[PDB]
Amino acid sequence: PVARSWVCRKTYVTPRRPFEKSRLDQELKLIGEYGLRNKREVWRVKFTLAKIRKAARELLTLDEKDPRRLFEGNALLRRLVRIGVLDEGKMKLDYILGLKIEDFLERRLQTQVFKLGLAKSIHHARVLIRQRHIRVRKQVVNIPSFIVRLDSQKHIDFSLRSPYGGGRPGRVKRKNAKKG
Amino acid sequence: ARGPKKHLKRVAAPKHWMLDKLTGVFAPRPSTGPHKLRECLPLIIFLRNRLKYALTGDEVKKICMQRFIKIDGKVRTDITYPAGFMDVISIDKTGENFRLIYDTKGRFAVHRITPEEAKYKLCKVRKIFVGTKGIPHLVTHDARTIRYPDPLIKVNDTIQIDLETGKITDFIKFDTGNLCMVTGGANLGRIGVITNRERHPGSFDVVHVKDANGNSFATRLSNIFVIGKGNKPWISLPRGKGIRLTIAEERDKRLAAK
Amino acid sequence: TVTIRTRKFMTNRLLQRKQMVIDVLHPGKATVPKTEIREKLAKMYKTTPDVIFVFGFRTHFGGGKTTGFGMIYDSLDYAKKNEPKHRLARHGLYEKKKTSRKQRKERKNRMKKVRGTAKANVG
Amino acid sequence: EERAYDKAKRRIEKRRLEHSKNVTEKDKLRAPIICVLGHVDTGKTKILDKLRHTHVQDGEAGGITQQIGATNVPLEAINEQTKMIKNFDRENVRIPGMLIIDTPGHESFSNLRNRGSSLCDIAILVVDIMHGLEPQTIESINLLKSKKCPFIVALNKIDRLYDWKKSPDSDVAATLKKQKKNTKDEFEERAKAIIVEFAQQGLNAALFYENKDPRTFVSLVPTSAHTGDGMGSLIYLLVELTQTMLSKRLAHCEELRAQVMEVKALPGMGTTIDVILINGRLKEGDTIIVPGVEGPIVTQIRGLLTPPPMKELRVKNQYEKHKEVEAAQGVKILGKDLEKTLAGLPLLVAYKEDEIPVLKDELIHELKQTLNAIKLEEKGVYVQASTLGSLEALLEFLKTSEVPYAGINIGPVHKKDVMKASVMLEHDPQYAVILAFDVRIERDAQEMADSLGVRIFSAEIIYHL
RNA sequence: UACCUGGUUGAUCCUGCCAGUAGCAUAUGCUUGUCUCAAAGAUUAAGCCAUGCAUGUCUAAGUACGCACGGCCGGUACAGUGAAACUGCGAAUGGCUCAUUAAAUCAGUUAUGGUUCCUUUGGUCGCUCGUACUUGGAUAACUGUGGUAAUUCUAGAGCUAAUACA
RNA sequence: GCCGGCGGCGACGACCCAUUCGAACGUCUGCCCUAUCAACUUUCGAUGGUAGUCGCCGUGCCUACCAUGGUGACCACGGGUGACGGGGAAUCAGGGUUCGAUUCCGGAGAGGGAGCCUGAGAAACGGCUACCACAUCCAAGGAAGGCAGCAGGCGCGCAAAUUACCCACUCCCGACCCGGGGAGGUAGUGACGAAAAAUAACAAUACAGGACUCUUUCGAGGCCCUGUAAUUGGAAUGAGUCCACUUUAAAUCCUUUAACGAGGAUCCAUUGGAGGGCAAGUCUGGUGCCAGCAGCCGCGGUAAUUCCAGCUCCAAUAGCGUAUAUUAAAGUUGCUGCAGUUAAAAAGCUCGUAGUUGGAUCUCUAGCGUUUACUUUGAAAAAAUUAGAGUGUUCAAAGCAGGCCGCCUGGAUA
Ligand SMILES: Nc1nc2c(ncn2[C@@H]2O[C@H](COP(=O)(O)OP(=O)(O)NP(=O)(O)O)[C@@H](O)[C@H]2O)c(=O)[nH]1
Repeated sequence: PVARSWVCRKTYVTPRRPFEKSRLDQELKLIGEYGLRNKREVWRVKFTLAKIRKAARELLTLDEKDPRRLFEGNALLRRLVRIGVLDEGKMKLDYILGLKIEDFLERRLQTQVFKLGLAKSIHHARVLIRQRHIRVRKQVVNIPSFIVRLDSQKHIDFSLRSPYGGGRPGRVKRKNAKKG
Repeated sequence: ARGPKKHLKRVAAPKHWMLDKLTGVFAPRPSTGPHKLRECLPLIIFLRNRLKYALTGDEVKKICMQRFIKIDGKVRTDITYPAGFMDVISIDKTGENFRLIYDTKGRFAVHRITPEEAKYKLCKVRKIFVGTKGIPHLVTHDARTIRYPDPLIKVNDTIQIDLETGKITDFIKFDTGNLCMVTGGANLGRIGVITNRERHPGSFDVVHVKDANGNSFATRLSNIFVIGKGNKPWISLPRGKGIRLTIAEERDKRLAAK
Repeated sequence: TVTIRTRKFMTNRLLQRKQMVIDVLHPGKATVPKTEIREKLAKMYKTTPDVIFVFGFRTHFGGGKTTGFGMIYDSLDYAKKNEPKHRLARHGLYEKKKTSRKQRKERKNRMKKVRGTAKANVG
Repeated sequence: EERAYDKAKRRIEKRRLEHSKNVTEKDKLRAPIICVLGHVDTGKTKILDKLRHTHVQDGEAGGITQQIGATNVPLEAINEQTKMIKNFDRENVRIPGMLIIDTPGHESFSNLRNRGSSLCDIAILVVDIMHGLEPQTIESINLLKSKKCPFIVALNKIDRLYDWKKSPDSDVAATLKKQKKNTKDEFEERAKAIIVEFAQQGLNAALFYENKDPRTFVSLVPTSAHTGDGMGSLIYLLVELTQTMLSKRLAHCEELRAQVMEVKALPGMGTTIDVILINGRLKEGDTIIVPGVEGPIVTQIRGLLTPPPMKELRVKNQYEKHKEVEAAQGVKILGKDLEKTLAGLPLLVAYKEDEIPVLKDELIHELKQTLNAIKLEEKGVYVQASTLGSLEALLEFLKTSEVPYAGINIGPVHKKDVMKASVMLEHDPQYAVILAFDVRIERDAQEMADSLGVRIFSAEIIYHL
C-alpha cells in the first residue's frame, strides 16, 4: 500500500487507416494554418471535440423536461460559451453538433498571440510563448496549447521581464553592447 | 483474520469525513465509544480538518493532552474519541460550544451554539428494560443507560438530558405531526414533519416525512430522530433549515451570490 | 523591494499561537531567505523576530509571488514547548545526537543477548 | 567527447603525479606479503596454524590444500610470541606488521601453475630434511630466481629423528646445543649437503646467525613442525630481514595497487573476489574496473568483508562487515556481475572522473595462457570448480592430457550445466561429461544427468577426478 | 467514425479461409534533449537462503536500600534523574504471497427469539444480619562460587519488595 | 482543610447488565470446461426421528437405539482448471468478448502435514512439541533451524530495482504529550505506461521564381507568398556550467534568480518503408533463380520500380520497429444476426418420455381480494473506479482544493 493515485488518461486517438490521401492533406492543412508541432496535437483536439459531441448526442436522447438533461446541457453550453466557440444567440444543445476543429484551434494561445498582432507569424507566436515573452493577466504562461477563456482575451501582454516588453537587454544585446 | 482489527485504510474511511487520497495511506480510526465507527467523528478530524486549529497530528494531541476540550461536559484527551449525533463539544479556553448536527448534503457541519444551549442534549431511546428488583432502565442512541425513567417514555421516543447531571428534563413522543431528522440512507440530514408510519411485522417499519417546502420522502424507522414538538424544534438548526434544495436552485443560488 | 501580505489569519489560544499564510511579492530578485521574511513580519506585527516561525514557501511560476505558512508565539516558552524540534533546530535552539538508526538498532539487538546489569556494559 | 577524454587522461596524469609526489617516508612502512611454498606433504601449511594457534588443520578432507589465502597476523601476535624469547626492540614502533599468504604445492597443476600472483616480498621455502630437495622445490627456487625477490629457507622435520629431546617454545641454538653430539654432526652433515645443494643452484646459503650478510647470503632457519621450536626465530628473522632490506619499497603512499587474488562462489553472496589490498583507500559504494575474461567489468562495491585476525580464508568464518579499510590487509569484495574474472591482475578503483578506460592490452601481453583459450566454436568437455585457481588447474590438466573443453563455470552444478553436457551428447558421446571439483551437486542436476546419457565426475581430492 | 482492402480464374460471379488494418498488454531490438505523474521477481520454482534489520513499552499516580550522579538536614521511614529486574499490557494488528479452494470462497439480502466479546462509553459496587490504624511466606535485581568446545544455556549459596502470590 | 473523628479532585481495580469494535454459525439467489463422467451416498453417518455427550450456543458435531431415507438430464456424482472470489480492467454502434496474482473489501498459508501452551482473541509459526524433506555448527558428547516482511544472493526462465536515509507526514502499539515501528514516508535503479513540450524565429539581398495592377506583347512594383543560398545582419533564448536561496528530518528534483552559454545556431533525430495491399523513384553503381528480400500476392536465371549500396522521397516522431496472449474487423459462433438442393452441412424411416411451444371466448368489507410473472414508484445498498457539477495545477494528465479587502465558500449529482 502507497499514498499515490494511478488516475492517468490518453488524450489522442490514432486513425483507423494509417496511410490515406484526403485525410493526411486535411491534417497537414490544420498544422500549416496553426503552426502545430506534430499530428498528435490535431488528434488531441479531434478527441476532445468527439467527447463533447458524444456527450451532446447522449444528452439529446433524453426527454426535454428531464432535470438531468437540463442541468448537464446548461453546464456544457455555459462552458463552451465560457471557452469562446459559441455566442449567447446560438446557445442551444442542437448547435453543439455544428462545431468543427477550426473553432477549437482558433482558441490556442499561439493563434490568439498571432491574431492580436504581438507576433508577426503563426510560427513566431509559438516560439515567443515558449521563450517566456507572453503573459495572460499577471501570469507568465509558456504553453502553446493554453486554451484562452472568452473574458481573459482582452489582456495578453508581454511579460514584464521580457526584452521585447519589459525593457531589459538579453544575452545577444548584452554581448554586442560590451563588444560595441 | 484473528482477533479485532486496529488500523483503518484512508479510502476505506466513511465519505462524510472528506479525507483526501494523497495525505496518507491510513485514517483516524475512531476508537470504541458511544457512537458507531461508521457514523461518528474523531476529534483529530474535527480539530485539524474542520476547525483548522491543528496542522499535523502532533498539534491535536498537544491541544487535547492540555485538557482544554470537553465532550458533553466531560474532559476527553483521546484524539480518536468518537463524538456523534447531538454530542456537544465544549472549548472553555476560547469559550466556543458546538453541537454535531448533520447538514443537508449528509455530513457533520461546524454548527456553533450559545454556551446557555450547551447545557442539555436530545437523545433517542433504543430500548427499555427492567431488572433486579424492578428499577426500570432506559438505553439511548449515545449508550447513556439511565435508571428510573418516566413510564410515559416508550421505545423510539426522544428525551432531553441535562449534561451536568444524568437526569431527563423533558421528553417528546414519536407520533404523527412531529419535527424529525433523518440519520441514515439517501435522505440523511433532511429535517421534516411525520405524516404516517406503515407497520410491516417481522421487517423494518417505513415512515413518510413532509418537508417545509412541500417535498415528501420515505425512510426506515431506525434512521428517524424526533427533534421538535409539533413543528417547533427544541434545538438550533444548521445554516440551512434542513431543506434539500436541488442542484438546479443550488446553481441558481451560487450564481445569484456571485 | 519585497512586499509581505498575510492571508488567512487565526488567533489559536489553544496552542498560544497567531498562525497565518504569508504572501511575498519579489518581482526582480530571487526567493527571499526566511530570516528577512521573519524580521519584516516581526516589524509588521511589532514583535521580536526570535518568536517567529515560517516554512513551506513555494515560489509561483514566473517568479512574481511566493506563498508560505507563518506562525508567531505569545512567548518563546510556548514556542519552545509547542513547536516541533525540526523547526527549533533551524533557529538553533535544539541539537540532534549524531547516531544512525543502524547503530542504535544494532546495539539494541546486541543488548538483547545479555541479561542483568551487563546490558549497559555492552557498548 | 574527445576533449572530455583528453582532460580525463590529463587529470589521471595529475592524480598519479600527486600520488607519486605525496610519498610519505620516515618510518610507518607497509606490511610485507610473506609467501610460503613446498613440494606435496612437507609442512608449508599447519605451521601457519601453529603461528596463529588454530586448532582446525586436518579439516581439509585430504592432506593437500587447493586455494590461496592470507592469514593476516597483526602485531599483538608478533609481540606475544616475541615476549616468549624476547630478542630485540621491545614495543618496536618501526614494525608495520606481518601478512602471510599460503600457496598450495603439488606435482599436478604444476604448483598452482604459478605464477604465484608474484608479490612474494619474503618467500619461505620448506626444505624438510627427512626427504632432502624435491623437483617442485628446485622449480620454485628457479621461479623465485626468474623475478629477483628476497626469499629464505626453513626446515620442518628436525624433531622427526626419534632421539630429539622435544623441549617446545625455546631457542633453536639452545635446543640443538642441548642434544647429543652425534645428532648435531648428522644435522651439520645434512645442513652442509643442503648448503652445497643450493650452492650448485646459483645461491649462497648458510645457517641464519653466522655472518650473516643477507645481501648475498640466504638464512637456513631450522624449525620443528609439531612442537614449534624456531617459530620465534622465524618471525624474528622475518621482521629483521624486512626492516633491514625492505626499508624504501614498503612506503605507506597513496597509489591504487589492489590486486585480484582469488575468485569464489559463496551461498547467498553471489561471486566474491579475495583481493590483497596493498595500496589505495577504496571506498564502499565506489566504482571499480575488474579485469574480466570477456573484457573488463564496471563493478559497484556493496561492502567490504574481512575474516577475524589469526584466521584463514579456509572455512566459512564470521566475516565482519567494514565500510572502508586502510591499505595493509587482504579482504573479500562482493558486487553485481562478477561472473567471468581473471586471477593475478591489478584492480583499478575509479571515482566519478567520467569512465577511465584502456588499461588492458597493456596488461594482457604474454599472460594469455589462461581460461580465454575456450573453443565454444568446437566440441568439448564441461568443467566446474569451487574457485577459479582450481578451474585453471583442471583446464591445464585437460590441455596436457589432450581433451577439448566447451563450457566452464564457478559454483555448484545446475540443470543448465547438465543441459550443456546434453547438447554436447549429440556431437560426441564421450565428450558429454562434467568435471566437478569440490562443488555441491544439485538433486535436479543429478536426476536430469541420470535420466539423460550425461555422467558427472564429483571429487573433493583432485587425484580421484 | 455502425468503415473495410490484397490473395484460387484466361477472365467472371460466389462460398471460404489465409494476409493486411487499429487498440491493449508482457518481452525484446535500435534510438534517447527538457519537465511532471508513475508500474516494477505475479506467470517458470507456495523452489532454496549467507548477512543486517523488521515489536516493543513508564506517567505526579504498582515494586527504587545499583553512590551510576551530585543535593539538602544532618537523629527527619521515603529529596529527585534513574540503569537493572519483578509486575501490567502489546506481540492475534500491520506487511507479504495466491499453493489450496467449484454452492466452497465470495457478492447482494436477511437472522442470532441460538452465542461469545479485551477495550471504550454509561449503569451497578455499605441492598447480604454473620491485626482492621493494614495479616502471612517466598523469589528476582544485587553480592559471591561455578560447569560446558558450544546457544538470548543455567545449577548451588546469602539478603530484600508488591496492584506479583496468598 | 472543619468542629479525636469527618471530607474534595483523580488514578488503578471489580461480579454482572447495556454499549462499541467485532468474531462465529446460519437464510434466500447467483460461478468456468467436461457425458471418452449416468446414476451417486449409506460396511467406517449417508437422510430423518428420540435420548444424551461434547461445544461459547443451533445442528449427525459425536455415541446409543430405531426408521430407509437424501440428491439426480432443470445435469447429481466424478474428473479438469496455465481458478483465490468480488469492487474493477481492456475493447466496443446496439448486443457482446476477454482479462481481474497486483495497493480497497472478504478468504487462505507461512517448506509439507499433525498436536498444543498462554490469552478476551491463535489451532499463532519473526510461539512451542513431534514426524517427513532439506540443511548449519561440533572437541562427535550434544546444540540450533524457517524471507510467500524490507534489502540482498542463488536457482528458474523471454520476464522484474538499493545489503540506501528517516519516524518529520499518515497512522498503529505501550504503564505513555516524552519511547518504538523496513506499517509508512523520502531518495537511488526505472523508454511498464500516461500529461505538457526543444532541435530555431524575424529582417535585408538575386531569382531566364509565383499571384495582383499597366501594356494586345516586350517590359514595368516596398500589395501578398516562396526555397537545396555552407549569401548578409543583429535580436530572442532554453539545454549544459555554476553563486544564492526556497524546498526538506537532512538532502535531492522542481520553481525563483546573479555570472557564463548559438552560425555547418558540428548545442547535428531517430526507427521503419519507397511494385500492389499502403503514403513514397521505371534514378544510378553492384550481384546474376547464387546472395538475399517477401506478414500475403510475389521479386531475383546479365538493362532487378522489390536484393546489397549511393542519392532522393514518404510515414510517425523523442520515439518507431519485431515476437507473442487478447479485443474490434468476425453477420467467419449469428439473442439482436449466419448457414444446411449443388460450395462444409437434414438423422434411412416412424413412434415416444423429459425439454420448448400452444386456438376463440369472461365489463373490498382491524382483516381482505384467487395466487403469481410483467411493468411503474419508494427504501436499502463502502469508498476508490467510471460518467459528471464546481475550481486558470502557469495549460493538461492530475489534485480537492480555493476565492475577496479577519471574511464568503466547496468537498455536488448520476
Ligand atoms: N613431527 C612432524 N610432523 C609433521 C611434519 N610435516 C608434517 N607433519 C604433520 O603431518 C600432518 C600433515 O602434514 P601437513 O602439514 O598437512 O603437510 P603440508 O605439506 O602442509 N600439506 P598441504 O599440501 O595441505 O599444504 C600434520 O599433522 C603435520 O603437523 C614434520 O616434518 N614433522
